[PDB]
Amino acid sequence: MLLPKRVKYRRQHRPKTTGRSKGGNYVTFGEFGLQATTTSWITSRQIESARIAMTRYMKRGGKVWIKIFPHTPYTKKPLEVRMGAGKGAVEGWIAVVKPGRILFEVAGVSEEVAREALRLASHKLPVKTKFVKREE
Amino acid sequence: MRQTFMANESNIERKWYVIDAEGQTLGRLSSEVASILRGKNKVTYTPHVDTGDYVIVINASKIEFTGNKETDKVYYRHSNHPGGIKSITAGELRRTNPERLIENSIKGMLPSTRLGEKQGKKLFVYGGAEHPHAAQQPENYELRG
Amino acid sequence: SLKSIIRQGKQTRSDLKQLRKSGKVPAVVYGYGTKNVSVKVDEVEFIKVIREVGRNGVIELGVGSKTIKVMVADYQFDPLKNQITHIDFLAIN
Amino acid sequence: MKVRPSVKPICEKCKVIKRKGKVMVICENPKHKQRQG
Amino acid sequence: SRVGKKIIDIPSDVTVTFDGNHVTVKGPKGELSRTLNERMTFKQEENTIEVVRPSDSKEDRTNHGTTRALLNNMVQGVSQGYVKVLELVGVGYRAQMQGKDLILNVGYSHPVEIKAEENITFSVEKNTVVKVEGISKEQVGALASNIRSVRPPEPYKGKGIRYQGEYVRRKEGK
Amino acid sequence: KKGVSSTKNGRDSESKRLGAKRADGQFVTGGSILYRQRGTKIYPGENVGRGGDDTLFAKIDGVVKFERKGRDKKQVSVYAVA
RNA sequence: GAACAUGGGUGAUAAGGUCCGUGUUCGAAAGGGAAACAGCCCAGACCACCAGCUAAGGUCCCAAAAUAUAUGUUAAGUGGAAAAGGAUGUGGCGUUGCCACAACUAGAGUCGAGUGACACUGCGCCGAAAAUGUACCGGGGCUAAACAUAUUACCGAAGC
RNA sequence: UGGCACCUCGAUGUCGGCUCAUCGCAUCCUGGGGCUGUAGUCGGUCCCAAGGGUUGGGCUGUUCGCCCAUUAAAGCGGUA
Repeated sequence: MLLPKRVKYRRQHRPKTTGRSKGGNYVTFGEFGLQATTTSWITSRQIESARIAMTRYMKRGGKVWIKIFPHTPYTKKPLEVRMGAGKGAVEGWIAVVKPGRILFEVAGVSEEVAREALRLASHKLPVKTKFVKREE
Repeated sequence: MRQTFMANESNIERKWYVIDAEGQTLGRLSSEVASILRGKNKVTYTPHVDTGDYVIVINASKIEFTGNKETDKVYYRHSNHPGGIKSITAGELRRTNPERLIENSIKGMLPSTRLGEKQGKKLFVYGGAEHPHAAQQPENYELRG
Repeated sequence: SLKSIIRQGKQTRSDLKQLRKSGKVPAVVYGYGTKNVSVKVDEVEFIKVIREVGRNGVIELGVGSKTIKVMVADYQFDPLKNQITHIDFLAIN
Repeated sequence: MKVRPSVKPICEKCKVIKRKGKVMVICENPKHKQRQG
Repeated sequence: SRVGKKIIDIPSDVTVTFDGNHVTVKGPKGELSRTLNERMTFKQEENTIEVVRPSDSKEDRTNHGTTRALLNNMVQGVSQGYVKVLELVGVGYRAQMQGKDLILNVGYSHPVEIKAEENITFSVEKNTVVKVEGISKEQVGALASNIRSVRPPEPYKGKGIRYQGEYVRRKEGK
Repeated sequence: KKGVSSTKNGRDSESKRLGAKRADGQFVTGGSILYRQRGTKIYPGENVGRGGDDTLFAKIDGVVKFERKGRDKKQVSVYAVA
């Protein structure tokens, strides 16, 4: 649950989802990057239900480096009521990804682990992924 | 209004033809028979009178079909009764009463009018036995476009 | 590295994406004596840049005249394909 | 047998071949065996 | 593609003559059988039929390995003639013959009878077991298999009648 | 069906119609309005004057001219030409 | 006031939902195509005619016109209805490398002829369960009478 | 359980039970199976299978629900 602390406004607009990526199209903190190939809203809960799990495969082995942080906090109403008497209280945090962006970064550990670990991790996210080998 | 020859009774003459379905593919040999039955091969064809001739088959047990339609393409039929769906015959109904197989196929490409029903009564299909219409002097059509 | 390109054509309609599956890339030399007088290169002779320079050094050009050492500097890597578009050189003077 | 969409060659003894509609697997043990579902 | 030029002999007690889409093995080893082998361009020049029909069709490389083998199994099993043994696991199979009708038993209140066909010889050196012969494994095979599967042998404790030898999944419980 | 928890919002004010009111290069009258805005986005130049901390108006007839002043500040002007 | 196509808010990147903005049609518009279908595509009826050329869409039969020509792609009736995935499916695009790889085996020697990960693909396959009766090609039926291109010929409105 | 307000306010008039049905499969019984932590009787999960079956009572109005005694079994649904 990667969330912030101090926010000026608590109710915001749904982010725009069209077009290619902007920044973070490469990998730094480790040899190996997991790219993204479609568009969606990753929603902090995926991240910590696809981080603890990747480390439970990693058995507290090597180290990871996350390349996605949810900023715009999405809101939602509780029980199904009438339409329109205000906005629902914030209940989530979302991050938007576009095709061509490295989401995770790791170092040192063997490529067998890299493949058989990011395949474990992608099985939680609603975006379709593809391996990247730091292919200079 | 002007000058347009209109064929009528006691002015048109019908003949008799004999086609053989030895190496035909049903559908292809059915569309060429429907046109002859409707009489759309004459220069004096009118759509308000019965123009055309009769057709006779002598090999309805030699018809073949490409693909896996011999095991599929089942024929359904209802009897207006709660759960009267009848699909006993499938694609291998060419061994038992194959005359109906071709009959229906050629009767499924004709108009459903009062004149389109009497035009479908000028076709005689036989499983494999020779026709007994030797007093009509039927011409051998065989060859199809 | 002896790699040769040629002067390609401008006034391009964007109908080139489809003449692009068949290999090419743009390329434009910087430096005096000439200008941004672009050159067109192909890829599967760059399937062997592996041994050519590394990334920092010399390449022949054979670009008609003024065939000297020219340096491909920038990077215009492309997402979603493992393709490449507009890699470009410069003169050494 | 088992039945799930994600058949593969499962253990280090089971290997696959395409049947009519099933891309099921043949090997030496009936604890790793599957047909598409 | 699989087995292309594997042009092997036809040294027979027989010959092969091709007119139709097939073969026919007349030999003192086995007299005059064949199915329709292949609608492929079949030759038989001086002793054998190894005819280079199929190539460049995905169907062709299984057609080769199938129809060179329709001819192949036919000519051989009708020349060679080779059926192997079967097993006797337990106490009290009553193995015999009555022409083309053998007998066993499994532990049924009523030994149910099975009868077979000819052109697959009914061969019995069998007192609690099975070991038969014939000519064409296509015709001795499905019967070497109806006899396999009468009382599927105890996959726990031994009883049954089966084939020449393997392991069975041997199971344990309370 | 259930009396909702209402909205602590709903208030706004009437728009004032700010911006340019005469186009560059057209002929005017003495005393006409040229621009209306809060604070001095466009300074007054030649033969124009600022009113009560807005409304840059013209002082003589002629044609208007929009122009840059220093590096990043503009200005308006009127020239007597006829 | 309504639908359709775009640019946003609100709701659950729910609704043939709801509120604004820019266009067109319906409203107040007949005629041809989408099997039937105010809002989708083509096109605006002053009246007569048993004249001719075209538009969208089409040319085996119902039912006007090619069972046209040249080239590929597809074995499911795909065409003629969904997704994450899954894989000894594949025609095209690059590899990589033994001159062994199918029967060798460590959990070593041969003989004779193709093997594969990976990368972009194009078309397929499985994933795919509902209540009166086949039951979304409109029906008969089709391996081209399907799909992707090219060039042609002709048919087609109350348009000219 | 809800959300929307498109047909009906010069009327589309009623929840259980009784009487009589008909269709489905996501199978309660019977049937054909591979697999079991299936020796056998038994039984657990899965696959195919829709022809016919699928009980009488006590207790609040109960569409629910608990209990008594049986039975090869006392399945879940759609059809204003």
